[PDB]
Amino acid sequence: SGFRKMAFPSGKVEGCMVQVTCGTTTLNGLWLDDVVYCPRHVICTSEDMLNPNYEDLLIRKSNHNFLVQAGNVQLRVIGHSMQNCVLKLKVDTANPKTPKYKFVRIQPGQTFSVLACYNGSPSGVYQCAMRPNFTIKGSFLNGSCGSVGFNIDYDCVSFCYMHHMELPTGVHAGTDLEGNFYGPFVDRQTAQAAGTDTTITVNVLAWLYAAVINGDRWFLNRFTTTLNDFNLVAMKYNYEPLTQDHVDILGPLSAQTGIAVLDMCASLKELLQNGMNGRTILGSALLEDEFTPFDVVRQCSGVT
Amino acid sequence: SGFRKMAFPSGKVEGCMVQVTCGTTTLNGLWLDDVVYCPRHVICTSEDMLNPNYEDLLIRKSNHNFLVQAGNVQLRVIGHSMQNCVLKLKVDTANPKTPKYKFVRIQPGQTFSVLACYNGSPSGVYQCAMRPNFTIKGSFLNGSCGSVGFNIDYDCVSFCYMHHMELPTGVHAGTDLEGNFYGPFVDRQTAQAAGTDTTITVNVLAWLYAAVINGDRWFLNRFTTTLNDFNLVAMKYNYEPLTQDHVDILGPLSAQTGIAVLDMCASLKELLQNGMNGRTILGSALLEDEFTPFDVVRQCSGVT
Ligand SMILES: CN(Cc1cccc(Cl)c1)C(=O)Cn1nnc2ccccc21
Ligand SMILES: CN(Cc1cccc(Cl)c1)C(=O)Cn1nnc2ccccc21
Repeated sequence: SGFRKMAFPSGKVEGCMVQVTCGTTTLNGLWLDDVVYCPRHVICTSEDMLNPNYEDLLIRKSNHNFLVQAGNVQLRVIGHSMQNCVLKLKVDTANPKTPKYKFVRIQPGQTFSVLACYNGSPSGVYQCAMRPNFTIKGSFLNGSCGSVGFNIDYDCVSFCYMHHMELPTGVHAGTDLEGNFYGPFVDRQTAQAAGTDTTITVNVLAWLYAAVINGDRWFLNRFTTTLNDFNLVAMKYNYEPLTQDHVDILGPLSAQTGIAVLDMCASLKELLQNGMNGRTILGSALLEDEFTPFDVVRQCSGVT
Repeated sequence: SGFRKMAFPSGKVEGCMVQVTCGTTTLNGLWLDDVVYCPRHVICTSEDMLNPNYEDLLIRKSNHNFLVQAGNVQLRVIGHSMQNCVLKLKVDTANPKTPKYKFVRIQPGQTFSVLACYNGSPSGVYQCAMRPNFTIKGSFLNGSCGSVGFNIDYDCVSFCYMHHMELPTGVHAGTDLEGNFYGPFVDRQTAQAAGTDTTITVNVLAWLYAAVINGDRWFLNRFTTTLNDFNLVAMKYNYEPLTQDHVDILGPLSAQTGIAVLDMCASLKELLQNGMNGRTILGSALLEDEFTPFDVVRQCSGVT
């Protein structure tokens, strides 16, 4: 027992990290097979930042201007192309450490691990959620661009995120591995509105089930609710409206604990209306929304 | 910016994990050079659990009874020995993936990453602190024994923990890599008192400095305190007494923010006496003590 904000083991992704330098800028790249993927803003300089013309900036660059180094070994670049906001640098050597992998676009509310890197070297790994407004609340410093987010399903790494930017508000924005931003963001150094965010209701309910499994039960009550009534409370407290699809995804946890989903909703309703009264749930004094129902079952069953 | 409970990249440790089976029991082992380390309770059966006679149980075992498998490859055991609560199985092949490593005994209040494993396969990685009472609040299920805790200093893995037991209270106990338990615990299925725990004051102060660095400043006040006065408050709230050695370790963070350590102590004193007033610090509604001053600087500087 016990419940922690667990990240996937990062080894398979560490083997893919490289450093990419173009001119004066250095960031991280992801080397899979014979292609290195990195943020296209590696081609920008300090003046280019407010509104770069990426097509023009890339036309001034040749294969030999992209310096790619895998630890201490230099990679030979034999092609380059921009796809949305990523650059794809074709190299003459397939990464011998390429794991089985997929590129996936994750949905808002889903979770993933981030391997924060600097100069192609891994610094740390943490788990987070893609917010409903398509930002992530990560831990990134200058030089972390090109660090990736991923999930692992047995031996397959599904890459879902590449880091590109820290908005002036201190929240993070990035793209899928085809270079499409999550959310309305653009790769320019400008203030950009991130929409209104909400709390991921289905994840808070999953985490209350994790709490019951792991012995924290004080919040269980004698009440029940309906989806309609619960959604009036979710509206008031800026929580995502709960749907039958969310109730269905919570089925396994409901069966494992014997607590009907709407009864757990009534516990969540009372916690939203009354707060925690200075008590904690799984070591937290707030309602946690960064664990999906799949994460809770995975952590509570021991999946490798 | 941003601050997360970051674990070290786990790749170097994933390469060392193996499965060890003796009789009916399977747990994890750590393969470094030509030795596999694992908890000695791999030799116990269901009857042996209340008070195993480990010397007698091990005398019934031969090298060929220890089944060690590295992924899918079987290791040949050419020697076995018990050192405190660990078994050391000498194998005929040095692990080709052995990183540069050390065995260290960590101090209470220090932090480390855990790579949770089942059947020799990594499941997830998380960061935690060794509590002042020598327990850890981890996330472990049956089969996780032999999972290890570690820190990484550039290319060197310092292994500090091997998991052995979940106490009836749901907290975790284990040993250094020489098999010495942290705390008063013994490897038997009995209720065992874990001492009175305290909150790691120097880590809470380090985390308040991380909060100021990362923009959360609301808790800063117009006050100062002394070590003596602060320690009366620490006593009341079950916090570790602060010493000049702790103030010295906080020197770098104090210099980076320009906030004198005793002024930060006055902010911590007001938070202890008044609570958070329904506000948060770095996404937490409680005072966090699982980040050391070294962790905060490492995360805020980008060390790889
Ligand atoms: C370089 N820019 C802005 C930007 C992004 C895209 C294109 C352009 Cl042309 C300019 C960043 O925001 C890089 N960044 N990403 N995470 C960070 C964390 C802390 C400090 C900086 C960080
Ligand atoms: C087998 N024992 C008890 C024990 C420990 C040492 C020696 C003996 Cl003889 C018996 C455990 O506590 C193993 N364990 N460790 N973490 C766990 C998490 C959840 C469930 C079980 C877990």
